[PDB]
Amino acid sequence: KRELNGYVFISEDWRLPALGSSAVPLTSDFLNIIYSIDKEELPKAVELGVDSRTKTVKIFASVDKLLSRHLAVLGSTGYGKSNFNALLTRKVSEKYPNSRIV
Amino acid sequence: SLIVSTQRPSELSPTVLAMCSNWFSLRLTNERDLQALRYAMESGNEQILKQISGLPRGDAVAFGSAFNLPVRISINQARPGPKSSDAVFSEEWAN
Amino acid sequence: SLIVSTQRPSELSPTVLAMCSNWFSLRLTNERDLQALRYAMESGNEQILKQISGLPRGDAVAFGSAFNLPVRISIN
Ligand SMILES: Nc1ncnc2c1ncn2[C@@H]1O[C@H](COP(=O)(O)OP(=O)(O)O)[C@@H](O)[C@H]1O
Ligand SMILES: [Mg+2]
Repeated sequence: KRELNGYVFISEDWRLPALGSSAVPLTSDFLNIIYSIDKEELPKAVELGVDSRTKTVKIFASVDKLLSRHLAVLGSTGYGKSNFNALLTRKVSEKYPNSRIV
Repeated sequence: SLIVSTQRPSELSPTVLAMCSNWFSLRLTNERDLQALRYAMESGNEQILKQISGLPRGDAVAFGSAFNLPVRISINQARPGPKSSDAVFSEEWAN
Repeated sequence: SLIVSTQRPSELSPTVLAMCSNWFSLRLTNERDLQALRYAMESGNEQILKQISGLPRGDAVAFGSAFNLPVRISIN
């Protein structure tokens, strides 16, 4: 829905359309809105990667929301737990190494 | 390298069976062995593990980090091959 | 060689059942002996085992490592 001059995404899943309503695909303009942050943590956002299905929309995360509680990284033996651990902790823990990894 | 060879995996220690990074499995006879053999896999599935009971002599199932997908391979017969050191009753009964 | 003809094999450890070469099953009704026989009985054979209740006089089934597929053997 429109808020002031752009749009916003809500996560309520009981609203359904009426019979006879047309169907349209989703453009990248409407895909950016679904995978965005709440208009106020933009200066405090970190870039991680891009979505898989369309590889056109970037992904951002909030610093305060990520490194505030328990964080977990999973995997399988003989599958890259060492490799994935190294790569992810390399790309995530560069600018602020002050966190603790015992 | 450590290589474990036996004929009763279901009665083998779980950690012994889990010290492998690649696999080359031959025929296993009994059906009851599959109860604890279901854990043996680490990078496979159930669609190819169900045809080990009917695996003939010389064939094997290979899956691991060296294969893109699990395959059933027919290994060639070695030349020369192994020999036997046990006799037969007919040879003795000849007198 | 060990060919023991007995009707109470449960007193033997079940680990030895794996080295046998042929399995025989006459009219069995007692729980323990039939359960022990099924404890190490080759899979894929259920219909002939459950129909034992209707066996006529002298009818029996015998197969194993020497009989590749199940057979209903009536000794001459
Ligand atoms: N820079 C890279 N470029 C492409 N592939 C990579 C790179 N670094 C690692 N990989 C891949 O990641 C996989 C990691 O698996 P591996 O670390 O061997 O699993 P495990 O550590 O559980 O044994 C490897 O197969 C490797 O091909
Ligand atoms: Mg690992």
